[PDB]
Amino acid sequence: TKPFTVPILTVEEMSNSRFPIPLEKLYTGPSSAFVVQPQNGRCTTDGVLLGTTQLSAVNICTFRGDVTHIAGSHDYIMNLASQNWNNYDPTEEIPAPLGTPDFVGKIQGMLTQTTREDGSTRAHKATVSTGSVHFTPKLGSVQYTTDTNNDLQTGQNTKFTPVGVIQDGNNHQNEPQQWVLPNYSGRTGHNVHLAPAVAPTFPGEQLLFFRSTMPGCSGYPNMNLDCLLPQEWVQHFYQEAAPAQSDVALLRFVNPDTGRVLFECKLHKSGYVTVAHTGPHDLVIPPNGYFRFDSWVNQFYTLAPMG
Amino acid sequence: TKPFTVPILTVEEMSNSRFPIPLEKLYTGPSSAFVVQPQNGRCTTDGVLLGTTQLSAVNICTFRGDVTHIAGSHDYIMNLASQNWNNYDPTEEIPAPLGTPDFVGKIQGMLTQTTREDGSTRAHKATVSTGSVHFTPKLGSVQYTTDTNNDLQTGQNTKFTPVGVIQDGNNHQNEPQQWVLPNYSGRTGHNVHLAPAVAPTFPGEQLLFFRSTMPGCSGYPNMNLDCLLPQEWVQHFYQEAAPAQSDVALLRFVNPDTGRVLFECKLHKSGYVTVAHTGPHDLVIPPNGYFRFDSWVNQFYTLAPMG
Ligand SMILES: CC(=O)N[C@H]1C(O[C@@H]2[C@@H](O)[C@@H](CO)O[C@@H](O)[C@@H]2O[C@@H]2O[C@@H](C)[C@@H](O)[C@@H](O)[C@@H]2O)O[C@H](CO)[C@H](O)[C@@H]1O
Ligand SMILES: CC(=O)N[C@H]1C(O[C@@H]2[C@@H](O)[C@@H](CO)O[C@@H](O)[C@@H]2O[C@@H]2O[C@@H](C)[C@@H](O)[C@@H](O)[C@@H]2O)O[C@H](CO)[C@H](O)[C@@H]1O
Repeated sequence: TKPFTVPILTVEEMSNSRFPIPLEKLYTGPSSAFVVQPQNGRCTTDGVLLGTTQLSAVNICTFRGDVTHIAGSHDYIMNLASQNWNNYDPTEEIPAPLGTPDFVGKIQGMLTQTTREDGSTRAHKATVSTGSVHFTPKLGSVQYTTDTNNDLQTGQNTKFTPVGVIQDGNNHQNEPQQWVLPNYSGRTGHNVHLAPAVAPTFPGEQLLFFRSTMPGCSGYPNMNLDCLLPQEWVQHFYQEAAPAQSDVALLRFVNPDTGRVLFECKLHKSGYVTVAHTGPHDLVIPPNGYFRFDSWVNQFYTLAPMG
Repeated sequence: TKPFTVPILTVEEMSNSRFPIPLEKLYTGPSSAFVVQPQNGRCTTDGVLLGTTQLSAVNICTFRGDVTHIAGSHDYIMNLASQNWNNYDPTEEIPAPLGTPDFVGKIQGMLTQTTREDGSTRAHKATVSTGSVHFTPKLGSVQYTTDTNNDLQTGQNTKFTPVGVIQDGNNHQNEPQQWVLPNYSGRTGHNVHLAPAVAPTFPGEQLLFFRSTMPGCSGYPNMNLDCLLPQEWVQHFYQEAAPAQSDVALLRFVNPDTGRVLFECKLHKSGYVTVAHTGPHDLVIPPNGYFRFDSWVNQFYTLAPMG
């Protein structure tokens, strides 16, 4: 049978699958207080993409289409196009366009546009509030609060490039909320075709998150962003499409220098990782370490307690 | 021997290796008038990274470090850190930090910063002119023309996220110049440890470029950006590290729908692709097509003329 494997990449060599920035560290902690149901960075070890997960790390949280001004303000509405600038098909059995942001927050970036007639271009600071009723990606439209008006033509391809997140008012780090999904259709209807929610079932285990720090653009935003799988694991499983001979793949985080194993963890075929530990812990790892697939085990396997 | 392969990805599913944006099309054209020596997106089919090439598609043209204002202006100097925020080591035998931009142009983006003390964050529009004498990545410092002053503390981790390119004055599309390398050490010294220059040697052949359109942020900039290898081919070869049984791998671009071959091309072990054709041509390809490795051939192999 086609042998299953995980890429030979260190945490630092990989990318966050929920925002286009690199991974930074490994974090584990209880998650019973939240609803862990991210839509980006979801894929079976089998290579089956779930939720809004697509293959490009650079296309996460980006939007394309044309815009129309909202006279009397600095806001604009973007009628979404498919990532390759074609018509957007709402009919697809997906929660929203692949790559759409999967958390409630205010993403700040820039809108860039080119007038097809003369090669005339322009850019403007922009922010998208995914919790806004006007955040309707699934219906094909999103709204941005801009730094201007006047300069942004209609019927012209416009792109939004994400940079980071902002935060307002007291009660610091109150937003964004990485674990609260936005309403892809807004008020028009509930979310559909979602990747299931995730939770560690086996006693004594906690989810292992692949963490990054989204850049802050204003205020005191909660910049922690945890994904369940590095973007290159998604890309790799999709390429390999190796059959799961069990529902849990045993992985060992090894140090290529000392040649020794630091800890071991469970890679669930559904596409998420758990470790044996209780409490919030920032994993201390040798920069050159990487994950290695050792073997398929049953779901009743008890992992050696993580460091 | 470990069998060589190329990923099963369509052009649209892949990323440009010279700017963090997705690929868009395939372009071929004469290149004798220029010096094709890009430093990003360079890797042997063997898996040996060359030039300033690193594995993350999202880390291309990004910079990290801290800044100090240039009193009397809206400009700032950033003392560069390594991508993981550690000290930058100029001693490495590389042209510049991995991922540094490899063309002369004005890249516009945003600088983002967080005050480690309170979780205070801020962002500002910024532009880096790689042709500027102050563009000294190799020495560990770069300079940005900002939209402000006052708001940007020192001794605080600051990041630059690229968005697109700008252009000034008449003579439209005069800049940027994707084929002119910047001086990583500025005036202090010539470039070093460069990936070699590339040129089609075999008669009747032209380089095959993997093209994207960088977003324009002002003026009439030349937005064409050609890389020699998609970023995922770099990532793939690096993973596989398959030995080259010859110096040229024969590839066929196939349509998974019709099951038929569109054209064939040469993937040089040095890391670049050539096709049999003369003149500028935007390749017309079925959106689902992808490259497939068929076999190693000698360097005297004559390719069937590209469509
Ligand atoms: C956009 C702007 O005006 N920036 C100024 C500035 O402004 C800020 C504004 O967004 C108000 C709204 O209530 O909130 C402040 O928090 C925000 O400042 C930003 O966040 C704080 C936490 C710090 O990180 C600031 O450095 C950051 O800009 O005022 C400051 C000085 O008072 C600057 O002029 C800044 O460019
Ligand atoms: C930054 C700014 O002031 N933007 C304005 C604007 O300004 C432009 C400025 O950068 C001058 C400098 O000589 O060059 C212009 O080219 C640039 O305009 C920009 O490029 C042109 C080719 C068009 O694509 C413009 O839409 C684009 O902004 O003036 C315009 C109206 O005159 C707007 O107010 C814009 O926000």
